[PDB]
Amino acid sequence: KHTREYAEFYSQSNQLLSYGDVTRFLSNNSMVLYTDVSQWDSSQHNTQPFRKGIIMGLDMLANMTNDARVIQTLNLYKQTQINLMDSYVQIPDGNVIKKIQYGAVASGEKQTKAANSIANL
Amino acid sequence: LVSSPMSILVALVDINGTFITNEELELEFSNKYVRAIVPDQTFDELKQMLDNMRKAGLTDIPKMIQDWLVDCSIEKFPLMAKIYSWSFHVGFRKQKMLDAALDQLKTEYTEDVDDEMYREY
Amino acid sequence: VQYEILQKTIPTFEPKESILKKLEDIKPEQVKKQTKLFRIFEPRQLPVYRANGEKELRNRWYWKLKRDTLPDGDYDVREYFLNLYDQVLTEMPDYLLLKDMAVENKNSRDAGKVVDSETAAICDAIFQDEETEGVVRRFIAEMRQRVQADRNVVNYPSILHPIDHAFNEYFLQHQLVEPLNNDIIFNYIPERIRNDVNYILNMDRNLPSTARYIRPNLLQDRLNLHDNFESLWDTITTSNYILARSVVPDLKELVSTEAQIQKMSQDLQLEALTIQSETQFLTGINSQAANDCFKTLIAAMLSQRTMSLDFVTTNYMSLISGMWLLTVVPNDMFIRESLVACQLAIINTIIYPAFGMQRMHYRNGDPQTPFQIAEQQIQNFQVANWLHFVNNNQFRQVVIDGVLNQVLNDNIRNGHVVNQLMEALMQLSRQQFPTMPVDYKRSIQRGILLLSNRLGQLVDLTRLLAYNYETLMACITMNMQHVQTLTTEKLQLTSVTSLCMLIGNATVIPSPQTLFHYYNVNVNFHSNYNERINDAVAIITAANRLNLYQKKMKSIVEDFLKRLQIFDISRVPDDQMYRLRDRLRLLPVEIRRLDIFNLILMNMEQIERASDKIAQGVIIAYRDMQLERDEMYGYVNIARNLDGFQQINLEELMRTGDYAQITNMLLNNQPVALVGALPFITDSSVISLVAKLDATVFAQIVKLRKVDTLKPILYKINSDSNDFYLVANYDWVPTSTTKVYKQIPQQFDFRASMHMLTSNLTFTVYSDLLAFVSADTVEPINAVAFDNMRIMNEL
Amino acid sequence: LVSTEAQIQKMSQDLQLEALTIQSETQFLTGINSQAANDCFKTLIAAMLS
Amino acid sequence: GVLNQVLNDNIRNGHVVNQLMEALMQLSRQQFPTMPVDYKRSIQRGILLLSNRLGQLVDLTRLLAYNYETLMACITMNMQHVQTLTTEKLQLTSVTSLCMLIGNATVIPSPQTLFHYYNVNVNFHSNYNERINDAVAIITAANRLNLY
Repeated sequence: KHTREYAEFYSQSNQLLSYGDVTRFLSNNSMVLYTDVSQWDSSQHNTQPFRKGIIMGLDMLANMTNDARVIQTLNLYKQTQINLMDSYVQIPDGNVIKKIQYGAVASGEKQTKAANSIANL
Repeated sequence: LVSSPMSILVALVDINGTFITNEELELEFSNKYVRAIVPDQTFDELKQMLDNMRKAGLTDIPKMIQDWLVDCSIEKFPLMAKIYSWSFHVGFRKQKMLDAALDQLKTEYTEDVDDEMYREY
Repeated sequence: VQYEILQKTIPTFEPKESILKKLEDIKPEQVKKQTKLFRIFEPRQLPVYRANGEKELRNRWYWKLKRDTLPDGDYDVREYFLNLYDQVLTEMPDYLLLKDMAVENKNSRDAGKVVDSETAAICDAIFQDEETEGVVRRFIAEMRQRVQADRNVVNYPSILHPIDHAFNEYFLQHQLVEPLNNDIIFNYIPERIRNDVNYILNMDRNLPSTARYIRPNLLQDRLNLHDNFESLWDTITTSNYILARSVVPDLKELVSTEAQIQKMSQDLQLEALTIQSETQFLTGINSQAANDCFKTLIAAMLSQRTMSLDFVTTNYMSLISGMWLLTVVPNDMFIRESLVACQLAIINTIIYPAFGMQRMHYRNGDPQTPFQIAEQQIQNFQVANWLHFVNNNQFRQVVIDGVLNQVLNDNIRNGHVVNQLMEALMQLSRQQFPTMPVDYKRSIQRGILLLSNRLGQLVDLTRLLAYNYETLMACITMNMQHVQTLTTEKLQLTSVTSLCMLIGNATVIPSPQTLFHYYNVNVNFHSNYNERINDAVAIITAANRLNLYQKKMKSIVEDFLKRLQIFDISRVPDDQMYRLRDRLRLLPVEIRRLDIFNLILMNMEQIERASDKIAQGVIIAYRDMQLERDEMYGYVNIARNLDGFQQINLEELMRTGDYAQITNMLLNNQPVALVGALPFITDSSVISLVAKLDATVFAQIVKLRKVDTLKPILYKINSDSNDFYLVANYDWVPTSTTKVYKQIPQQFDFRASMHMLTSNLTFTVYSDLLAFVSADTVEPINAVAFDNMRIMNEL
Repeated sequence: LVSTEAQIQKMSQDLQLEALTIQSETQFLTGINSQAANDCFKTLIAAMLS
Repeated sequence: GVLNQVLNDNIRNGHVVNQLMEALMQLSRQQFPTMPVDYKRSIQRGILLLSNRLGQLVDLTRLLAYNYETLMACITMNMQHVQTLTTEKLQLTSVTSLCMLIGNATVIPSPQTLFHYYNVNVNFHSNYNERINDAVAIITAANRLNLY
């Protein structure tokens, strides 16, 4: 919420930068690069590298605390990431359900929005 | 098809004064002037987009875009914004979950990626 | 419902990462125990031959390498000996009891014992052999152990090669254990803990005279990682800070947050209609915040981790709590930017407006802090005196019990600085605030009143902080180096306000078990650090002395940092590791490792010349030279020395790849000696010697400019040769033009190889000495500080 | 070459560009990859030779 | 017979880097009187980032000088130093990458690479001379044949 890079979350109290912040630095010696990233759900960078980066962050954080409850919370989050690394999806098709391997990112998870922002940054 | 050209059109209009976000809805206004720098490849892409429009049976919308392209002025840009907004009112595309998912999870994973970049990421 | 499984190949990304432990999780390294005698050689029976090459009826015992896996090439031989040094260091024990290795000598007259079982195997093999002389059998029959119970000593016979005896004898005579008793166990406790009257130490065991222990190697940091290794020092200090946070006692029986908040509301006279600064005074006051502040302050001072001040300038109570914090905590413990920001807020909100002085226009990057300017500009004596003390309040670097410690000013330790702060605050309260609205003076007065309603509690809190700091500092074994760290620990000033507002009369001091745990963790980390330094230094020095110029030592430093167990070695750049190598290279090698390497250096040439896989070179002469007579070969074209021949170093030839000299000498048939560890072909064929085969194994050097494939022929001409009759029927001494630079094996003399290995008959080793000490604390109501008075005295 | 993640970690910890930056701007290490190092080596030697 | 642009012997052996390190260390110990302390810390830590790579920078300087000399041995035309109309842009971030990423792996030109470079240089030089000869011959023949 206090990090300007995260446009989805940044806000002083509750309101987002709904007009955006891109025109401040537009100039004749400046260029703005913009990219649509809505199709990067099953991209290779949302596979093992992304989850394992989060897991490494959690492993580092586990050494910064002496509370067993905080350590258990971090362990459960790490286990969620480990499980989601090797995940399958169900899709109906007439009378047959396709189980398709999917170790990538998708919405419907608590961390999806913030994790996607982190990975994109 | 109809919404594609907008992504390029925004890059063809010079800035003669603009807004600048300060805090979440607060705008300070600049009299800054910025010229639009457009390479020939972008114009080729816009030409291809209009060709795709015409290949789908569109005559009036590409003609309007071409007419606006004579000056690329912000005063007549409301027609471009009108076309952009109107494109979304042709309804939803409620295709089968199988096809939509398969489109989403259409991946070409490779071992030929830059290891250095992935480790840094 | 039928299922379809669609699998996809997801490339495996494997981030490079070590497993990092907390200081409390680092297990002490296991104590080394030797189960068998170290051996490089063993006796082996070989057929011997007469001077004419005829095979004798009886065999003979010789010393042969147990593991003849010695490579080709001199550089690879030196690498082999570095690996042997590593093996011997691994096998070198911490203590030795020879009765564990002792086995029955079945041929002893008294049915005695010998060490080790391999000695017994040799004894049986020699005794049962028919060719053995009866004197050797008598000697074996006399091999028994001698026990001296009064001295607690035992001597065992052992059959060992002289180098094997040297290594094993060094192990026996340079053990690490030493006597342990109750006096030693108590002296193991830090002196300041023993000297503290708030702790009672007890024991319920009398450790026997036969008890032993191994001292930790608590040498102070030889690498000075606090100097120019900022990232490694940041990791070390963060680990220390996390460890310290776990040993700072939790504040007990704090003032109820509800009651204190109600009292503060009454004192501040909060009005619902008006927006007031006093309303923020109550922000973030809770017992959790108070405990967080206590832990953060004490842990940061203990680990000497830099702190950062986090506050909202609109909260004046935060500024008054910051006044107290800067009074008690030396300002060098805070990052400069946050310190100057807090000081500027304090000045421009409380000090200057009180006296009517114009707001300070402080410049970012100014050499002086805001308080240093205010001290010169403020005329009130009490405020200026407090400002001067805050400016000059500093840690005292003192070596206590051999450890460098940071010591608080005695006025901080007894809480007397709180009185100076309170005098300054009362002087500020008495001021008029000429240029301010009366409501502003009211707000400042109300904040000062909140702080001054708890003057005795603040004195008690300062004394408690200082006492806990010094008591837990008694448990630090590594020098407390005062240097600003790369990253800081954030300290919210609202937490300081909570600690000031909620501290009660209950005294909490570190538990004796907590003190012992902290001390044990510190000792384990220090000992592991020193031992890994010793290992790295020994390996680096040995590699340098073995002339391993192609060896990249990044691996050694990487292993050293890995075994330290708190560094993410995968993110440590190679430049830093090589700087660590440079610093390690300047340290002397530990005595035991140095002596072991000296033994290896002394005996490596002999060990290499004992190998049957390789020879030390080949003399290419171009004249008939009679084969040497040796009992274990017959006639053999061996050269004991290279005297009288020009030497071409094969290692240098392979390194420089310049074959001009050797090619010229081979083409011109100029006598030479190619020197270097080489493989050789053993040939017993007499016709091959007559054919002069050995002289044909050098043209490939000229053809291909390679010496890796060189394999000189070693002739072994005796009665086992198929065509030996030619030697026997023509009174002919075989001759050859090429000789193999090699040594003959040494005979195994059973009586000479017997050594009486001496050790202690029996003792018991102990790991945790503080396990034998049960410690308790006096009633905290009567816990006293350094000044002989109770730490907390308020009702 | 030195592992780029290790060197970036070291240089980021020491420089601390994130803390220095204003909250409205972004600052981070750039151009610390192996491709740039190889390009620099080639450019220097080739420019001096030519 | 070929003009060559050679380096100071301190560059060739890489010893000058020590002096750079020395200066850098001095810059890390300076107070930066009026500079804000956080920016000062960042600059000093960057100076130390470069300074603490003294051994790697000495190795890099020696490697660069050796490669330059070895490839310069293959130049057959005079190494004339002129300020050209257009330059080769060099990013200082690439210099940072080279300084901070260079290890201790020596890389020297392959003998076949050296021979290829020398052969290309010789071919270009010989072609240049032969085309000069052809042009001069034709021009002189035209003048002497009075082909006005």
